[PDB]
Amino acid sequence: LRNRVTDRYFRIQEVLKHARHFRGRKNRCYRLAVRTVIRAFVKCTKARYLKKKNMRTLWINRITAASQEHGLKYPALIGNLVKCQVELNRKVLADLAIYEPKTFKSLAALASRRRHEGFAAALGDGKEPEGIFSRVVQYH
Amino acid sequence: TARGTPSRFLASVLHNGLGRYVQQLQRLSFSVSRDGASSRGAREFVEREVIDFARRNPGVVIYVNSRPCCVPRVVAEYLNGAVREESIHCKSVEEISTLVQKLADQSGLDVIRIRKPFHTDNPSIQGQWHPFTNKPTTFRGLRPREVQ
Amino acid sequence: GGQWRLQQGLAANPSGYGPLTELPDWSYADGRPAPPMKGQLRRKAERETFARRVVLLSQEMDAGLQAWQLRQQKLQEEQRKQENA
Amino acid sequence: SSFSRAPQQWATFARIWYLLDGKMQPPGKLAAMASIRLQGLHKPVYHALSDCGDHVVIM
Amino acid sequence: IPGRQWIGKHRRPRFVSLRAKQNMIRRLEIEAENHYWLSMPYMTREQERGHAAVRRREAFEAIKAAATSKFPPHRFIADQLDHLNVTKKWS
Amino acid sequence: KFTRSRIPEKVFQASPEDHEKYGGDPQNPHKLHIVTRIKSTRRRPYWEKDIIKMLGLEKAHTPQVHKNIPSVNAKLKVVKHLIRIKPLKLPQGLPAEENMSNTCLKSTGELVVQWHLKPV
Amino acid sequence: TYSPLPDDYNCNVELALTSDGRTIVCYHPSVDIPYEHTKPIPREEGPMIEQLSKMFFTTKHRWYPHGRYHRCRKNLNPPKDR
Amino acid sequence: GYVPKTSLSSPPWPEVVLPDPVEETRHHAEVVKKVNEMIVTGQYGRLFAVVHFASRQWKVTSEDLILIGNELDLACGERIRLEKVLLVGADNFTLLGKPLLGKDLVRVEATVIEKTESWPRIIMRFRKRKNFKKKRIVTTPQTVLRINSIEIAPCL
Ligand SMILES: [Mg+2]
Repeated sequence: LRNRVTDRYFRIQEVLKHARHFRGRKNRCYRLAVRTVIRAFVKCTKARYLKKKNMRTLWINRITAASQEHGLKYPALIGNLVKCQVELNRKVLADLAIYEPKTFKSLAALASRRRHEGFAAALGDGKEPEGIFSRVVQYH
Repeated sequence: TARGTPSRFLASVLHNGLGRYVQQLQRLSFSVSRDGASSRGAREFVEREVIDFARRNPGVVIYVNSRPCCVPRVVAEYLNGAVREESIHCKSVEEISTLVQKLADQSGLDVIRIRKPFHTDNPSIQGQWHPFTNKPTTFRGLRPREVQ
Repeated sequence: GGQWRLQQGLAANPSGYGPLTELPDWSYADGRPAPPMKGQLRRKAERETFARRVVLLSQEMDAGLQAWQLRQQKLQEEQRKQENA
Repeated sequence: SSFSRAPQQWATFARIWYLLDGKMQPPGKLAAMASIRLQGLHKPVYHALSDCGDHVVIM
Repeated sequence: IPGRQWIGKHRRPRFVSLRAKQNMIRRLEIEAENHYWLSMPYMTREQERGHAAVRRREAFEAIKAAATSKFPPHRFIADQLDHLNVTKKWS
Repeated sequence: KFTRSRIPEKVFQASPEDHEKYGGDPQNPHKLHIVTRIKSTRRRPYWEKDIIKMLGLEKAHTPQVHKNIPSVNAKLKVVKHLIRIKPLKLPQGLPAEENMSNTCLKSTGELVVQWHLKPV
Repeated sequence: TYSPLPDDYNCNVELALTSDGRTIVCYHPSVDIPYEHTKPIPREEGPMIEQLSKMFFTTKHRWYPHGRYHRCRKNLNPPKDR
Repeated sequence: GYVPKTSLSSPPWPEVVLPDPVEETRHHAEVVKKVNEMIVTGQYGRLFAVVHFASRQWKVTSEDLILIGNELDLACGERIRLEKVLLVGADNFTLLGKPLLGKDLVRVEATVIEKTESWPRIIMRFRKRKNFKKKRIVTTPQTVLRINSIEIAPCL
């Protein structure tokens, strides 16, 4: 054996330090550990697409929960906060509902005033002057 | 991964930005070989830019030890007692000058996973939601199906 | 909700053009302006090579119309400078 | 606001008892109303791990 | 369904919702506008002849000149002698 | 077999009803298209995967000025199901070399040559 | 007469635009609980797990213990926030 | 054009009368002047703001911390005025822009505390039966801002 491997101990511990919190022999035996440490790393990067998915689904379920307290549905709140050019995203709107429920009651009041201004413009077809909260601000 | 590695919350040391900004390095400690190719860039860092560095922040007290080592180390000690010992082994002069400026900018808190990207200590101003916000009160406190 | 923004003339994405993603995110507290964002330098350079392409392609048409407006006159006096002698 | 730490936490995650009269009502429109309230899906503090379900009493 | 639900003689039936009808219709209205704007050209085919031939020919010449300028790079004595610096010591 | 498709010239002869629905002029038509790809080149034949590379529409939702000439229009007629064609309207004129660095293409299809981010 | 929400439970919301039409000013002072809307203050393993399941409205499964593996995998010094 | 009262003759939603726009703008001037007097006299206490910093929106109060995932080419300690405030609220009023509040009205300050890197964060690719296995470890650079003050000015 001219040169055989003298540092094979440290190549095993590169993998086995990630497996210390496993079950069974996956935390000890190297042959069983690499098929799970690799699989624990692929799931770690495929769940960067699911954290952003499961946070937005959580924010939608926390805006839908709080908009129902004021009688609004979720598409009646997001759809009419856009129309008032109030570009708040789902993270803040779900964190306004928990920590500032007076401001969230004002955003539910505003998104329902614009909704009623959208119906009153739609039942009165033909040229009518616009609503007060329905006037867009133009940028040039 | 994140279930293997510890985690912490985003904090500062002593509310580092409220009153004044306190530089969080105390010491840098360079071991630099006099004869040795591994510390070729580390000798050029001490010759050129450690004097420009030791004037840019006079709170950091820098010790160049200059002993016969094979691997040159830099031992950054911080204000909360933490020690981050890193190696500058076979690095060019432009690669140690950013490695040391990275050591100056950061605080002594661990580089483990930070849970939330923010830290409010008074998160609520109008009063945090409980189930009895957004619920109207009945007359006399009468619960449903209660006659008197 | 981006089919409403397309009727107002805004971008369908609020992260497109407009005051939200083209103004500077920050400034110095004394009031000196920040150095411009790398995504604003990359967008303004990509908008210039679009406007350079509008200037280039419009002139290639207008110079290409005048060349045909001269070749259809040079065809014409060839018809009349042989009708003699 | 202005509560202590421990009574603020108790007030937010307290469980509430809802009455829901079921006379002449379809059982699926009562089930949608109950299973929102049983999950905690009507609270803005909702999480699937926080265990914030309420008590629904259908008569 | 006997074998492989979506292939073969007996497949499971798939049906068209209001989603799939409205998704094809709003793609059919982008298409009808496409046929409108392609129906009115600025030039006829005889006016456009050679109107960008001087720019197309110079475009290829700069690809052709980049192709026939492939050659090894210059080799400096200051790259060969800088490897002497690996044994640069202090005193 | 599945071949390429010759679309007849009748399809691209606009009716006078069509000039009222979309705001185009038959006399004095527009000069520059704004081509934007809105469908993928995957599950499309190779003669459409290459035309999209010829027009520069490799990225979806990225606009591209192309001339309104019957040779560019012959390439747009192949891949018209993949793209969205709109006219580049110019309220102010084409930008000078002083107004070159302050332009913006809006979602209406117009290229404003002075672009502040201040309201009216 | 008009109120976009029934201003009865949380706060009295009043919406307003400024004269430029560029900011929306919302005024919402907190509503108080009236005095007439209040009340005066009034002055074995088997059977024990059935006794707590009836007490806290959980199932029987969370009162049985866990092994030493799950007991010492638990972070006993967890990170605190706020 | 009269319909008798069945269940489907009328719509099920209540007929909401929208108030007259000549009396609403007069009422809007009363509400704006009420809140503006609360800014002059100092009726507010703690303010919070929603700031569109780097790519997202941070609900921001005073004396808090923000962690952004990019280098801000700043020195540690430099006070920074965060523009693009798009909602400012108090216990008794909130102001929310269309889509931003003016720079004349709000001034959100922020220091820079630390310019760290992230925790070493793995990118591993794998496909079964194909000998396809890649591993890559990236540390994205980060910065930490401490918001010092959310000032408000009576410009309404
Ligand atoms: Mg089968």
